[PDB]
Amino acid sequence: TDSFWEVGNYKRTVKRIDDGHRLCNDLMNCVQERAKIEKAYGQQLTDWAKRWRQLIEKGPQYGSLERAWGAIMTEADKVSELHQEVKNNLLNEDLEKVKNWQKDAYHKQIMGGFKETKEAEDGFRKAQKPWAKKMKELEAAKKAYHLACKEEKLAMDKCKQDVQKTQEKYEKVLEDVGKTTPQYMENMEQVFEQCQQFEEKRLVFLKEVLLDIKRHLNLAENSSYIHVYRELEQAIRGADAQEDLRWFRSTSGPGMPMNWPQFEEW
Amino acid sequence: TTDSFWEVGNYKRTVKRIDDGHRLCNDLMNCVQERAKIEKAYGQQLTDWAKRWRQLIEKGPQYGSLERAWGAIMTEADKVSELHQEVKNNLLNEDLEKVKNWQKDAYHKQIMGGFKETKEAEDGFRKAQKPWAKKMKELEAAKKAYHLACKEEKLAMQDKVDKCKQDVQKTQEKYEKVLEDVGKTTPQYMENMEQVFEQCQQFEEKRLVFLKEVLLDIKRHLNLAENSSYIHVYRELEQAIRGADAQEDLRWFRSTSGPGMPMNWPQFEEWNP
Ligand SMILES: [Ca+2]
Ligand SMILES: [Ca+2]
Repeated sequence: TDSFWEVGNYKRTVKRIDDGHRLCNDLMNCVQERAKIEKAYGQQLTDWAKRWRQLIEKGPQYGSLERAWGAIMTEADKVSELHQEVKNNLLNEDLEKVKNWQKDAYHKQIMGGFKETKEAEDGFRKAQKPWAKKMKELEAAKKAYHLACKEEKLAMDKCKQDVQKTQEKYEKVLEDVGKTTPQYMENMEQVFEQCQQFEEKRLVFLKEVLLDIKRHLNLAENSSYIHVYRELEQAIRGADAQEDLRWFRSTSGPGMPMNWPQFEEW
Repeated sequence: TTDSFWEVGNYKRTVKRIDDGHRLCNDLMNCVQERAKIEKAYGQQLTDWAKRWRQLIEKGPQYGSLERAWGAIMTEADKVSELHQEVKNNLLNEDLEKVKNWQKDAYHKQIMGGFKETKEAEDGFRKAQKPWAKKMKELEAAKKAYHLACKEEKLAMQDKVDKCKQDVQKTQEKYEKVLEDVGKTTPQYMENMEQVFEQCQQFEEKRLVFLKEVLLDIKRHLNLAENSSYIHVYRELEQAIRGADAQEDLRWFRSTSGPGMPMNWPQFEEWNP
């Protein structure tokens, strides 16, 4: 009853066509939303780097340790930058890739749906029509047979002569679907198969696009990411306690020059 | 010259570095807390989006491998979020705590103001400078009185100026004497001054050595590539995607929804009842 082969149930295959277009929509929003998220994190990082760069500067921390601490603000700028690159790929490549695929792939016609949906719809309607008509008729038949046996019940007459003519109409219409069935089957097989081909393009494209996206997301492949931490670490390792102590000593402590009191005149 | 450490009072700056040290801990802790809040905001956002798209994709019409491959991206988002939630965690519960506890063992607020350790040095430096604060005011005294008798000498042009050439002798003698005494006692001043400053350097060193340790701690918590983990999540994604089979997905719709579906082709059926 639910089977493809019953009248009208080819519609699921048709519905699927409409679906693909919408599914391009869904994916495009998916990416945009993702990019928004990356954008927010890069943004919040630069704001932070900017806060702290300024607070370290203005503040009493001095020396190489001021610079080491400052370096973290340098990672936050770099990382921020990588996330903005992610956002820009997501948006400029992948979304535009999908936008383009959809545009060239579905055609709004007039009205009034996509052209690729209607072609399928018309193909199925044409493949199912003789058959659908035979199927209504075969239907009408059985009951007239289901109407001439049961009839024999009370009057049991032109009764065994009306079994013998509704039974043969029925039997003959039956014989005749038997005959139209393999064409009816060949014909469905074709529209359907043209539908698989279209859907296959879309799915093949999807798989490619997902991969594009994985790549634009994978910060941890890229050398730059691995490098910002190689570089942060060595900057901190650069800081010397003893260095800043000596610096304070000579610029602010006992190491400063003094003009020791002498004799004066005038 | 006059902003020298050696001038009276200028030991202040070494005493103030001590306080600065306390506030610098506080600055670092804010810096860290603030960083952490940012990491968690990204966590939540990813988590949110993953939840959103997991449902939209499920309730949506995409089926088969490509449903799974797509949905797999939500999975990365969850794990990346997990990772940034860990960063936040290390920042907050290890690094912010580490400094906070150090700060706690290092400075000791006194009931009525200041840190025990600031006053140590204020006192060291006062006491080391007191003898020389005197001499230095005495020297000022002599230098002044001296020029008195000296300038008093020269506004004039046995004779009249007998005293003007002698009192000079009286103070110049004293100025000269004090000047000697100063010189004679400068080394005890230096050695004492230097002694205190040395307690201060030792202190700051502790802080700086610790500061460095913590910054390194923070870097390790920040570094996502400290993580075969971070790489895993991308590997696992790519696998899930390359797993997608289009022709397999089409087969499934064929038998699920199309021609390969079962069918009771019409047969004869008797009256029965
Ligand atoms: Ca500074
Ligand atoms: Ca679905």
